Amino acid sequence: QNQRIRIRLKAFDHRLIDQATAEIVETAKRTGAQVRGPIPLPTRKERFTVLISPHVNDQYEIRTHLRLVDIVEPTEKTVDALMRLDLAAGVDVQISLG
Amino acid sequence: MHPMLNIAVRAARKAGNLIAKNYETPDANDFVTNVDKAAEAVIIDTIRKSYPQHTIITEESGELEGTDQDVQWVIDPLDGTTNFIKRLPHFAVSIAVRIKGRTEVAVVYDPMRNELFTATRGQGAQLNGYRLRGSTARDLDGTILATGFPFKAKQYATTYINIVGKLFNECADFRRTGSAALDLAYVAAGRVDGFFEIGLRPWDFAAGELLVREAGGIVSDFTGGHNYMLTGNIVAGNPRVVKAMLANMRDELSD
Amino acid sequence: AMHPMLNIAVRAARKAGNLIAKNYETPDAVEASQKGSNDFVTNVDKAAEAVIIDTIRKSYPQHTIITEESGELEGTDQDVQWVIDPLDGTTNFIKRLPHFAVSIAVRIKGRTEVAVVYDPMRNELFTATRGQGAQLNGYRLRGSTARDLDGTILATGFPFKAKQYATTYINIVGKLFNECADFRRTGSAALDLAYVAAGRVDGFFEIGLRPWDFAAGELLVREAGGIVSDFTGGHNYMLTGNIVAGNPRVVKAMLANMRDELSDALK
Amino acid sequence: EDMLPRENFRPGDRVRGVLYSVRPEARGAQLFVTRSKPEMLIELFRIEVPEIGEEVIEIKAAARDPGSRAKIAVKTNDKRIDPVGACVGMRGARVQAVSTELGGERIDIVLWDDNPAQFVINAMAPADVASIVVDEDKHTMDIAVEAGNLAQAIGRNGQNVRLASQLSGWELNVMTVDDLQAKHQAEAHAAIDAFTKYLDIDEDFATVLVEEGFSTLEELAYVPMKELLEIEGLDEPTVEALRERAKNALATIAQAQEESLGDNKPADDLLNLEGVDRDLAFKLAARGVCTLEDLAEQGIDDLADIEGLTDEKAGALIMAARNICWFGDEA
DNA sequence: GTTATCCGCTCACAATGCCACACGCGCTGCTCGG
RNA sequence: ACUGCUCUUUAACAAUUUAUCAGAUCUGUGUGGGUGGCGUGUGGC
Ligand SMILES: [Mg+2]
Ligand SMILES: [Mg+2]
Repeated sequence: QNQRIRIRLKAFDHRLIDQATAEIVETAKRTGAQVRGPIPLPTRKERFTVLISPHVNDQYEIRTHLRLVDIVEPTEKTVDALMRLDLAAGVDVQISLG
Repeated sequence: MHPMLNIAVRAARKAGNLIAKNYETPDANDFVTNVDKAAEAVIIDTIRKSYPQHTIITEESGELEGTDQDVQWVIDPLDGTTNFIKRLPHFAVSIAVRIKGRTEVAVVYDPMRNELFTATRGQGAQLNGYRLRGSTARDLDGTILATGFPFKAKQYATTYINIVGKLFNECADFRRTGSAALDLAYVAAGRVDGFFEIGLRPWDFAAGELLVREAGGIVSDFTGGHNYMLTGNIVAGNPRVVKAMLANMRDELSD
Repeated sequence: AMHPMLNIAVRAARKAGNLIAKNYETPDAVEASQKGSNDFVTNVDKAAEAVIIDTIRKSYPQHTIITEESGELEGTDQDVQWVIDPLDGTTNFIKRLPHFAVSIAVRIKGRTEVAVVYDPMRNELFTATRGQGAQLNGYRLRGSTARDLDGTILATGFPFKAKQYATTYINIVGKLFNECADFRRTGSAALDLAYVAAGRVDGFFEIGLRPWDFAAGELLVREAGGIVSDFTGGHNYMLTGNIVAGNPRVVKAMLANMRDELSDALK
Repeated sequence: EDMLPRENFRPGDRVRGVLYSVRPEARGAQLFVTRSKPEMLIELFRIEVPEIGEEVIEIKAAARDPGSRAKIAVKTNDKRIDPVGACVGMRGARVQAVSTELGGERIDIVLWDDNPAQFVINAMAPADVASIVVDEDKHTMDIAVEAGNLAQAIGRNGQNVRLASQLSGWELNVMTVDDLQAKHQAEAHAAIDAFTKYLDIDEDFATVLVEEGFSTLEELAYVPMKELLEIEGLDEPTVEALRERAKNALATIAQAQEESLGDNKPADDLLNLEGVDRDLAFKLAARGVCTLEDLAEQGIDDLADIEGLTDEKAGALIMAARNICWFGDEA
């Protein structure tokens, strides 16, 4: 079927990014899906600020990592295991299909 | 004092389960009398499992007497029936364990919100694990008064109206739910500061007065005495709001 | 299917209600911050408002929004307005009384188009969209079947912020109490209107209501078979804050009953 | 019970829960998922922290009061890592993630401890119990904080302790850590008055002789030279002057007896009232009424149990209180 | 001119009940649809 | 040829304010439930 099942993955954590990426590419290479590279684009600075009850009148810039992995073989069991096998929170999982 | 309350809350839970499970059926006062009688039946039959000798006082058949006249059990499986008639989810079972003319235990249970207020002398008034406190008010500014209208005794209404008028010029706002027992339970948990009502009947507020008293509050009749037990012209709350309200409401006495 | 704006609004309302409920169990953090004459605006109101606005901006960065707190935040497409009350009956919340709701309505070209109110405590979700009707968690809402004043239950709010009319109001109250069955006073005009839509109260009336409170209920009762009006049958209510609503016959009876007692200030 | 209390639901939305039982055979519902049982938390860390599940930081114990507070203690097997920097993570967000996922359910990531004393001590996440008295036969220990933070130690509705007792299994006791705590074990050496009033001139000489109790000084002071020869500092003129001071001390005990009977408050506003003798004053304060307003703060039911006070007498007395206070609305 | 008066014209509005039986009741070049 | 010479032994805490002695239901498959409106015409009485 269609090719560009391309998942970008932003986060501020690292090791769970590795866990999720490894699990995802596992599902890919196990379900017959021809996985492309994770290809982690350069880690980016991302601005925070303390938007809580502040100090009376604390990360503010973080290295958000980006894993831009691509899967080009959507079998049935691919989408099956994908929607089945879950991912940790704290990750931006804006994906693209095309 | 544990096992009395034990049977009390057991019957309360079963009655609430019945009431709710029934309330899940549609309709558009036959049904309410049906369910009231059924709840009273389950209540009393579960009671007779332990102490089938205490004298039960319902709200319908007077006083179902018994052979051990040391303990009376005031029962109302439904208060403010108007609610259950018109689907409004605000009604509670009210059980009161009284002895020698005075009350020792009290349990009000709202099935819908699954609230359950217990109360007993000394050991206090609990909400499923909370040492209740009543409100914190000391005045009639920024305060709430759980009111009540005579939907059977409208004659007082006029002077009652006057009270309301003056009360409105003093207090901050009003409430009205129809379940006098629930008004009492709310003043017990300080959800509303002061409570008052014109001509109530012991079967309803028996448990609620024990609640509000056990929560650090006090009750009274309209003229400060104690004939409320027979007159039901209740004024209840923590002494602060009770003074702040009586001082302005007694001067319009008609009962 | 479903109406889109309705869907995004109900998502916003779900998030807001969950936030309010989560904060409801820590009364040591939410304080009483008064704004006018006994209209508290706690920080939790601000947080819920911000959450709702954020959730909306995702799907409509161009729609002008209205809020009692932030006035009117203009949008690049101001033909459609989003009226919000993140909390109704702030007093009922500060007393930790578990009866309140968040209200979100969307007007198109001035005419109200969709409305939702959400009570988190009882977990009730009154939705309403013009041309499809009103629903309570999946049940249609045809209001009370009353056709007189006897046996009728009247929900109301008191002018506890416009106390000058108190007497007047109380006056009419007395008149009403001579014909109706019983009153109800809950403290949240949105939820009272909702109950009118659910027939749980045979009617409703109030004086001195902000334009950002009935906007989520007036459409509710309208698509709920009921009707609203000013204290005289006109439509200046949107400016007078004087509402009377209910099933049509009861509204007619109430208007014919109230027209005499009415102080000519509200007319 | 298996749901969270305030977790509103709606037909049409997806939710997460742990499959805690399967019943392929029973004549009804065959799948049982919960969200309240504590292991959920455990497994959710499995799905969140890339350390747990990799068997490096195992979850030892987790106690939970739903939607309110969940304590959790984990040990680490590799000294490379610790929970505060990885199990809490960066800026404490992973625990924040699972919190938000479970509906603001606040969590206490407490570093597991294997010393049962230090174990139950640390598991008190916000606290500082600087005075421990460990016992196993009853499982209870003096687990409390300095006076003032006792609320901060027990936490709201007992959570911050009700969980630890649930977590440690050892029953707990929270009374004090600075005051009122030596009373459990250092009670016969903590009476600062007499010992230091004798020590201020003894700080040049010596401490006092602890090898005898002498708390009940009367009999044990009538012991011969043996006790006085064995120890120094309690000289013969010292013992005699201190016997005069112990006359002062027994008179002090009698005077303290006298003082402990002073808060009854017989006032004109509380004595001359109708039906009130001085003994009615002593009875009304015998329940704890030290003013007149208090008398007006009880009903016949609550002013009861008095030794010789009926319902009509107390009734008219409440009436008098409410006249002098609430009927004329005066003071 | 006004002011009302009446008149020619226009238009609406009524047409026994039953029965029984019979017969019949979109189209057409746009729309869609693959 | 002709922008390119060490920066020096891995993530770096959110949790928080009376208070406690923890405080029976796991059933069914008895069953109702698995062509007309209008028009016109004819004829009859
Ligand atoms: Mg009743
Ligand atoms: Mg508002």
